Amino acid sequence: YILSDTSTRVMEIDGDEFAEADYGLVVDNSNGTQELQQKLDTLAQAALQTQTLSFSTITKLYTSSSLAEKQRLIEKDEKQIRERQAQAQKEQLEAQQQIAAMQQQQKEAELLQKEEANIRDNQTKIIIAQIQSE
Amino acid sequence: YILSDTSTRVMEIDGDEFAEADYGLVVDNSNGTQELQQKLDTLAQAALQTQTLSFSTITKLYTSSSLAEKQRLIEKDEKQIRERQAQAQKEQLEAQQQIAAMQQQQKEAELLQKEEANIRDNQTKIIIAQIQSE
Amino acid sequence: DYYTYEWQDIREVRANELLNHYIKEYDIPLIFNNGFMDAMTCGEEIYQCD
Ligand SMILES: [Mg+2]
Repeated sequence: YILSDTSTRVMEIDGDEFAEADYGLVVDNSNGTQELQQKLDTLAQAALQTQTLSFSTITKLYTSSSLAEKQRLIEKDEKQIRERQAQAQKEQLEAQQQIAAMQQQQKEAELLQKEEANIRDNQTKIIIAQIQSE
Repeated sequence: YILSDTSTRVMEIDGDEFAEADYGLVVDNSNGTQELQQKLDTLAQAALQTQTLSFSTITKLYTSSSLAEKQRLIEKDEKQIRERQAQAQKEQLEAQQQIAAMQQQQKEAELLQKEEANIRDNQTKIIIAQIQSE
Repeated sequence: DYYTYEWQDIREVRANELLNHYIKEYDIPLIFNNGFMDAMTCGEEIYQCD
């Protein structure tokens, strides 16, 4: 109840006997981590405006209590939107190109129509030359 | 009368014989949960303006009394606007495509008319030369 | 979303979810506050974690 799905399965990947300061994790109340916490929420507030982080994400940042989860949410929400803007640029590029394709397909259809329109005048001129000659 | 429809239903689950602090819930008056109530109510106001949160839901946030209820309400209405803004973009995207669809078929209707028009002048022209030959 | 996470990150979330809960449950900042009064009176400040 106090841990997540992924947090409870850590007990299986081995060595949890060994202290956390052997695996690179220390308990730190010092001016480094309050400066990193005050930076990481100011950065999120500057990312809330300019439509870079959703209102779903920032409330997860306020209820995280760990500087690495709230770091990964800034990273995850930037990659999602920058993927969405890059495909929105792509779909708007091909849409004007298929518009450029459908206008091109009809004007050569106009172009092929006037050449088949002309020859049937020309061959029927051969017919009206042919009938009275008998 | 003091509880909701959902809140009277957790008694049916086999857990309310035990303390609440065994399921991750504690009472807290600290600098932690007091900062969260500010950070939710300030984020509510920045969501009220810029048209992201409605006036009906803001009245629910002021009379909410739970920091996780008003977390689930700001995420509720933000998901409601992002689906409306996505579908209105897609409705506007298909609208320009279907106008371009009906303008395409009408100029092909100008195209298909003038090929069947001119041949009708041609086939009647062969009737002229065939009558005079008798 | 746990593909962008790291192994040192998942170990760090689990460590904080243990520590953020039990600090708020037992009210540990008061246990450390009684221990300061023995620090100024004995010169000793001892705790057992069991
Ligand atoms: Mg009532």
